[PDB]
Amino acid sequence: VKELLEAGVHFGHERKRWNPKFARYIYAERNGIHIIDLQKTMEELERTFRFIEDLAMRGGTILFVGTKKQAQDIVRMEAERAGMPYVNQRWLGGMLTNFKTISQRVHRLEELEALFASPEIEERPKKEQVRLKHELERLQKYLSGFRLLKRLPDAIFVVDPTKEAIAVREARKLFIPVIALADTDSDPDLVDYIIPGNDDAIRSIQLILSRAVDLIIQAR
Amino acid sequence: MLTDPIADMLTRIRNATRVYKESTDVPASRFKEEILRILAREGFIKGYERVDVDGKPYLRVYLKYGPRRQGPDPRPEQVIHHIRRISKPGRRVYVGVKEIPRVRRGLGIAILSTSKGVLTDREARKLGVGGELICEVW
RNA sequence: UAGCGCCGGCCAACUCCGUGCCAGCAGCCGCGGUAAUACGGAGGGCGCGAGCGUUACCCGGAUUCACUGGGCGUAAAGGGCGUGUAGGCGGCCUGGGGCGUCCCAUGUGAAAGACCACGGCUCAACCGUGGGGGAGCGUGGGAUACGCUCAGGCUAGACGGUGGGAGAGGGUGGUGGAAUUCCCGGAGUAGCGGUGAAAUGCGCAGAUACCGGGAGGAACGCCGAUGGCGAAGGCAGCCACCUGGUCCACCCGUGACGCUGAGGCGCGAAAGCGUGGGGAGCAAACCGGAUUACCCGGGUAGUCCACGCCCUAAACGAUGCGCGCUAGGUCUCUGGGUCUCCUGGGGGCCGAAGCUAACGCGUUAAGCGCGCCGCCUGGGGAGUACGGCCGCAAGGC
Repeated sequence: VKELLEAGVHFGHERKRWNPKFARYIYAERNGIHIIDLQKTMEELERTFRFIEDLAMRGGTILFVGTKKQAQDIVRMEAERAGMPYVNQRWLGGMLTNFKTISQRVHRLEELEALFASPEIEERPKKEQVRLKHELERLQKYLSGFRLLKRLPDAIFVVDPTKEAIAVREARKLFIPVIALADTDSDPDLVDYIIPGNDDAIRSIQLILSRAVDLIIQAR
Repeated sequence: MLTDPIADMLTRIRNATRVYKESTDVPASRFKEEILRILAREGFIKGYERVDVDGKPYLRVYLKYGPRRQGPDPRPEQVIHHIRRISKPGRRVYVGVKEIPRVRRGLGIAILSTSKGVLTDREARKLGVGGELICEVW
């Protein structure tokens, strides 16, 4: 503790939303809000960091999945400040279970960006140029970061396991361990290595991701 | 009203097991505690103890599960898959030594209320006595 | 001496001719109207073989009467609802009996048949000799865990007390206003009323609008609710009396006094009916009009009351009652406390686990269990016929 407490980590959601399965991480109720027991957070954080460091030193890759409004920038910066791929714009149905199909899209994106830097575009009247440019824009919007996956990742990092339940489900299907910064309204069962904390309040997200990325960098 | 205590206890155990609780409470009785000790010996429950609840005697039962499973539905495998009550009020079932059932080729247990105390199927066969057939667990 | 059945799928065996919904085959599905592996005949093949088919009957397949081994929200199936007799079932702790229950010995369980072993017909069928097994019931002894019984205790079920609460729960009298329709007046002029548009109809005996007085019957506008009460059917003005059910609090008294319930008894919307009242409005039947070659104008029983019958429904939550366990979120009605909240009871909407053919249900289960009751066994024929019981009858079981 003493790092998380001032970061607003132990501030959850209202009593309208909390999940019964998550009661094992709830400390007490104040002013009609749920307070996450920061001690249990500490042991869980220790365990998950041990797992992360072991995986990193093994040479595995982690896929970061944060598709909230606020977590986008932080996830992008943290993944970019590592070799780890990331998805922050939108999770397309079948990024993992249908990895083969999306690999085709990745190849299309790379060949397109290569093509626009080539002297054979003097043909192809400018309307086709516009169409291809728009296609490239869409691809680089969605498939950025996802390009760094040469194959299925060894783990996954989800910010909100409920906002991104689809990614969690897919990770379950393929026996990929799930690491999540779960909160009050989350299901602990679908997450193997769980950090009980706040998934809102940018401060907390930044703190956790920064610490994790530092541990990953150190463990290379 | 409550017509069958032992059936009630079995149902409570089953219901608590199916939701992966760490503990369940049942009203205290000698017969119930005997059944509980028999169950505990065979390693179907973690353990039990006599507690006091609001000035009434209760028995707290500790449930045992397997390891957390891989992939979708990671809920642990149950230790008590199936627990039926054989001899019910309104139809009592009695069996001789020659008619003690073998449950799941010996992978389960049948609990008998014999003249020489509450025994399993194996103990009943070894001692060579029969009695009321209570329940089968596997 | 080698025959008999079959060759579309069940179910192992495929081609050529005759055929053209004809002759015919068929256990089921069905095949046949000119290119039939389904009909008839050939060749070939399959199965059995001194036999092969067919018909009749029983068992199985049929978990399709389900004890092993079913089901009732929508597939057939929860009684219209209560109270309750017989019966079935039944909390916690000790003690006596050993009726059920379990065990041991023993008598019986004839012979033949079934099983095992060994033998005689050259084998086998057949037979012989031994050995067990055997549901059940006597008889003697042993055990007391669970049922039973008896004796003594306990409060967790149930009932009572005390202090409060809400409510269209029911019965009996009394009376408040707004309509509607008539009667008696005053003024009033030509229509009123009605429809998709109209007609019938009323009005010069002065209608309809409107003012005042009187009579009579029926029903309670806003509040009003996705609300409340009741076991159902049902229950809305207000006042008072006599009563039924129910919730919370204090844990104060009792010691298991409980659950269900075949018959019985009682209640039972609306519509009918008998004997008397009442009749404003609406309105079966009925008298009229008219158009789309239902709708408007009138009107009888009836709807209203007292007593006595009738006992039927989509009488529905299409879900019998009682008790226990299994995440929560949200909106309401009503209590209590230390009053952002805890704690009970009732009514809705989402939804864990779970269940289901699915729709969906989900702490007001259609989930997990226990006890008792009532029903279901393909569709019609048919809720029909006969017989019985109940009604004045229509009709009901």
